[PDB]
Amino acid sequence: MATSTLIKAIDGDTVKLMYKGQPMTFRLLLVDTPETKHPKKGVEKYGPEASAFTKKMVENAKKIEVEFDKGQRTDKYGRGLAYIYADGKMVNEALVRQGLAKVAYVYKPNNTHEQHLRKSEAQAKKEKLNIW
Amino acid sequence: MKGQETRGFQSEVKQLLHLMIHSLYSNKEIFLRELISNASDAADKLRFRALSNPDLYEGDGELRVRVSFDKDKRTLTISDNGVGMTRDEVIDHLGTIAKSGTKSFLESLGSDQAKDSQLIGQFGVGFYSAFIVADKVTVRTRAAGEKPENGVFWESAGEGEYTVADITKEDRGTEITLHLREGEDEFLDDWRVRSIISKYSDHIALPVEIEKREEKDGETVISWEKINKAQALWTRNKSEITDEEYKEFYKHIAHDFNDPLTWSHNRVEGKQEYTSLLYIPSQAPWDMWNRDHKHGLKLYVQRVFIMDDAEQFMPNYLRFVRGLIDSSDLPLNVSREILQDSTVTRNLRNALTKRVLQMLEKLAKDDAEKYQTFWQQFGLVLKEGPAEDFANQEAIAKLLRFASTHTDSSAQTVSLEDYVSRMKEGQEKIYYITADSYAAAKSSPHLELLRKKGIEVLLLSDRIDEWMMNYLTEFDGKPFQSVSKVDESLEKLADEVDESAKEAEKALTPFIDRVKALLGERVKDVRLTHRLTDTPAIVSTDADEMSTQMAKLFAAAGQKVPEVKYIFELNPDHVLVKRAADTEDEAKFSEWVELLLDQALLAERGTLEDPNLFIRRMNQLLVS
Amino acid sequence: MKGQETRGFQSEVKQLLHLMIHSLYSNKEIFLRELISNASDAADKLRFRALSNPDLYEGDGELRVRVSFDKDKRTLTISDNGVGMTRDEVIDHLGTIAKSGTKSFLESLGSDQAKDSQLIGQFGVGFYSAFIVADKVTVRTRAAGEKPENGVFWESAGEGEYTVADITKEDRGTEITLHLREGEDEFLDDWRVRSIISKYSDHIALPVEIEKREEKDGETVISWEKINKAQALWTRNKSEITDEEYKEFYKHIAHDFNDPLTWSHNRVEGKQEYTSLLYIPSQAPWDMWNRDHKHGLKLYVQRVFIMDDAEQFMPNYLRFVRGLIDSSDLPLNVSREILQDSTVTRNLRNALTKRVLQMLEKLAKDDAEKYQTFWQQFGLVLKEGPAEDFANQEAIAKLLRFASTHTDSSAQTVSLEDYVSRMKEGQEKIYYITADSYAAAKSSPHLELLRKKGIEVLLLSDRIDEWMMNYLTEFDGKPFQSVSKVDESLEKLADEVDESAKEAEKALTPFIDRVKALLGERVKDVRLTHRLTDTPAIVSTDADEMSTQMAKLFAAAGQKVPEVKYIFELNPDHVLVKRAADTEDEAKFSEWVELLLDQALLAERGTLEDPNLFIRRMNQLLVS
Repeated sequence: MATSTLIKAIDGDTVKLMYKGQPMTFRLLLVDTPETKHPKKGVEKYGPEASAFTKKMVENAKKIEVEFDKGQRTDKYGRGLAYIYADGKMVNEALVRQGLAKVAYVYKPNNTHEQHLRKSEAQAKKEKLNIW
Repeated sequence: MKGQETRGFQSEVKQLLHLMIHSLYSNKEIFLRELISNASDAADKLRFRALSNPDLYEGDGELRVRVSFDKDKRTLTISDNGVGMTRDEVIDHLGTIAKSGTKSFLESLGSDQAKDSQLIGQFGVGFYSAFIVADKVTVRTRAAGEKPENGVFWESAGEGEYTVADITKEDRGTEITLHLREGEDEFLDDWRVRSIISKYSDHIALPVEIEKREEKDGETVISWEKINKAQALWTRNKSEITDEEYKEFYKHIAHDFNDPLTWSHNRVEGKQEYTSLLYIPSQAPWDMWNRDHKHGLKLYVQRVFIMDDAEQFMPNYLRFVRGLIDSSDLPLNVSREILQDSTVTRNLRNALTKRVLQMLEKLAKDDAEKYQTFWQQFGLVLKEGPAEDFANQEAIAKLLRFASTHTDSSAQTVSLEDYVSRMKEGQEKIYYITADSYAAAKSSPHLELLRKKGIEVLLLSDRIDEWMMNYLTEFDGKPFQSVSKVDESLEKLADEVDESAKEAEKALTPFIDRVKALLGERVKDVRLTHRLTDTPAIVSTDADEMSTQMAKLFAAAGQKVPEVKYIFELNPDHVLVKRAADTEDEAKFSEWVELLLDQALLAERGTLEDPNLFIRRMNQLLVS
Repeated sequence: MKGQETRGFQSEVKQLLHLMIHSLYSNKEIFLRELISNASDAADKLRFRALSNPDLYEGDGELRVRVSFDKDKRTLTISDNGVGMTRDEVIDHLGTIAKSGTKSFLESLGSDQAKDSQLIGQFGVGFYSAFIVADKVTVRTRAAGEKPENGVFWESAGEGEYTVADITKEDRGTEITLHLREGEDEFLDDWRVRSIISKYSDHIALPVEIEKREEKDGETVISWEKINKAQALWTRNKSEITDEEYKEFYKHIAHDFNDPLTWSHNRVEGKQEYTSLLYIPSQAPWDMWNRDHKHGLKLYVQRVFIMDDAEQFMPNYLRFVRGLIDSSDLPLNVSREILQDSTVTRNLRNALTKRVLQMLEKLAKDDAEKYQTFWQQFGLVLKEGPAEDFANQEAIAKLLRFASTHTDSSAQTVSLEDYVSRMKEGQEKIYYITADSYAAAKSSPHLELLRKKGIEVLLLSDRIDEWMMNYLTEFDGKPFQSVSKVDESLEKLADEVDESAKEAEKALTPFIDRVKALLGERVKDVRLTHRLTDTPAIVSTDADEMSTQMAKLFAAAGQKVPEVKYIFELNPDHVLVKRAADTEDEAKFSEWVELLLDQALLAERGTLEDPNLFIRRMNQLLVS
């Protein structure tokens, strides 16, 4: 098929000439007649675009290498002694035991109960009699 | 009356499940066909091994395969006097067709039973097809020359098991009594067996004789009359050979059963006298990128077999070729190391290289649909062609097929030839858009410009097409037009910009100042121009990637060049910059601005100053 | 080594270029420093040779340097009674400062000629400084034990060339005759030269005599007056040494001309006789990350030079500490092996390291300025400290400085003790964060959660820190904690991951199948891991860049390697992957998966293969 013009053109952003391989295989095919080397380049036109909407996203943070500021300082003094030699005595992995990191979170609970009853006694009194 | 109402069959992957598609063949008799094809390769092994030990004949020189038939028990008995099969060739192969664990390469290490895919390509086809019409297949074989008591009994009714037992047979070769099902009497009727045998036996050199039994009172005359022409397909006259006898001979010599798209039966005499008969498969072999052969040519010297699947007669670029070659001049004592080292086989395979060229070029002009099948199976292989031989790259470029804008399909139906017919008046330049990914070819904006002016484009979207691009700078005296840059040719011509007018630029001026002082000296300059596209930010460059390749350019400061810091340009109208302009808040203002920055840098470098600056802002606007 | 063929002009600042600029020093007489420097070390090398054979004194028991001046001829001749310089020690030394081809370590292997820069650090400064006051420099040496006939000649006018030849010099030692420039007669005046002798020689061990001759009519009186005290700085009274002598003697033994931050002159007398003299440099030496030596101290035994660059007395922890140690206790015939293994020399190194502790811990309180300069140049290597010795871990943690969210500066000034005061109520845990680059990590706004909570977090952007911290699990009772991530990914055992277990995996198995078939071979393997996190997906690595730097890790294919194709593991629980699983549409399904692919890939590579595709995705989904 061919869409009117010819070209089923689609989305666009930028362009690059592909390359990664040049030394490969051995040598054995047809014959000697070496001449197919003559390239060309050129560009002079720009067209419009039809992409304009607004959808909604789902808010959540992002992890990676992290460093930054706050604005705070204070100090101490005590201890001080040194003797080592880079060899492999305390060259090993571990890091951390257990910690907090309890900054903030949004907890959503849900639970329901109606339930009812009725029950009552009655007051039954006794008759009295008097005489002269 | 029948009434073919509805259809539907879609199945791919795994050789065995693809075998079951043409197992039926609309014939059934494909079983007898393939059975004798193994008896031909048994006759081949025999005549090779006879060069090392003539005792194999056992005195009896009559090498033939005989088909006898019975109505009472309902048994079709095919018995050749070939090499037969040893205890090894039965247990270590027929057992590996049954339950063992060949899988696709091997169950355990993926190497030991690697060389069973070649063996299933031949014997595996005849196995299941036999059991389609046979209730029981009893194979009673014996290796020629080798001791009669090491003869092998084999029995199966089609289950994943085999009853193997050592028996005695003084007769050499293989004797297979297929107990056919009641109803399969056709393969036991004389006239039917005549037509069936001849159809394939004519491609076979080995005389396929039949039980012509006359069962008359007293005169029960058993005679064996050959139904085949009894002549090897390469040495007999091409006039006597029909097109199907070629297609059928392929299935034998390729250890396969598919229909070949085309072939080339040429004889060449002189100093190097050979008779060549090459073919083109309709399938991509399993072992195409494996260290074992599924390509190759069966070596015959002076009509005698030496070795099968010998890829030593064919360059690695021409690995798509399948067939054989009978050299009458080559040594009969020849081996695979002689074929790899000796100059005679180098000149011989180069003499076969041209037979490939004619066969492909013909198929290209004759039937481009069959050549399209070839190309989508063997494209990557022929892509090495223009990348090695750039001398004849124009000639190979006629064979080269690329995907183009002519369709939005990934089908490489359009040729450089097709494009020559598609060429516009004055067009000396074939427009190329290159990418190592199909979706990256479809990420090209230059397409819309070609769409408006009406000129055709190649969508290069393959891995090894970039290797041929190092050489394929011209075809047919016509250079290519590479989309390598967008340039300042449109400098003062930037008026055709939808509605990005001075009204917007009055509101841009505070935005310009804020962005230039936000970024500072990590960018050369932030210029607000009117590039439309779907890209909200794009950069301008002076020289080679601004200045990332030259002498003076690195003589500016040395470290990455200061000038190299690209000119940060934005589209005021595009919704990304427009939504960035809606946000005056510094935290999110810098979120958008520095995002669009490292986006544009990523376009003109592929690498960033800070990947994490970008990836924070990118994924954050996607998520929050 | 046999070099040649190396044509590549790319050298700037690195050692030699930085030397020439400050070898001027605005001083000129800096030449006279380096001349006597070479004369002192020469006589001290003769002391070393004398230990190996006393006959190498050539009959001279009194080793000293004698400056003489010819006012008329304008030639200043500084001739020492040192070892001199052997023929090869002239050619492969002065010749490599003029014309040879040393590159940096060696143009060929990058190892053999690595002891060129050791010589250029001192004699290359002396070379340039000489030709500032001198038109012509003519060197005439004769080495110790080598006969007068094997005297050596070297000559240069300051060009990129030299004249080496064999002459006769009956005197042993070195003779540097500088023909001064026309007008430079300043350094021909006796009173001038003697003032410049005392100014430098005062901090130098070698007696420096001057030619005091009375050349009157008929009267050729000749005498020599030593202007120098003729005693070593280290062996002379500490209070008799001035600050300027320490600073300039640093420059001598450091093969440099910059000022030291601080020093410590000590002597230890009694059972073990050794004088110690340590200096803290202001600038990181070039050898800081290089395989040849300038780290360590100069070994002297009883005011006799044994070897320079002796890092046997100082660990890699204190490799930057440059100075010297003289011992009248240790043997004269002490070996480089004895320096490593001997207990007496272990007590040397142990006391010296503890003496640098006393210097550093003082310097923190003495000048936080100079200590902050120190840590930002030298603290990278010092940071091995705790993570080699667990016994003193707390006491090394008292010397350890890191960065923290105290300030957005990359200056690592804040100690752990600081953090202990800086801890809040119920903030028992030391919050830390390791990173690849400070600028990269700083671009993350996630830390604003800790900002408003009012917690401070340790900023770590070193190389070796991630290893060191593995033992730095606790300081002052306060245990360290990673806020890198924690969630339900393990919660009880595995599957407690919201609810993404077997029920999810019923839909995830055909999902993995689709993705791996979609990408074909673009990726190694794709999994659905249940690491909840706030990131959509992550790629995993085997070694460096996955496999783009090792033997087997290149010997797989030979191109960019199949191993280097990253392992793509997504979280099926994440809302973006919920939407990617909700997508049945082919183009959008693949687009979501490949988005998270090139997302994680760009996080681990800093580079994309085809950027435009991934950019077009974010452009389209954000423009909508």
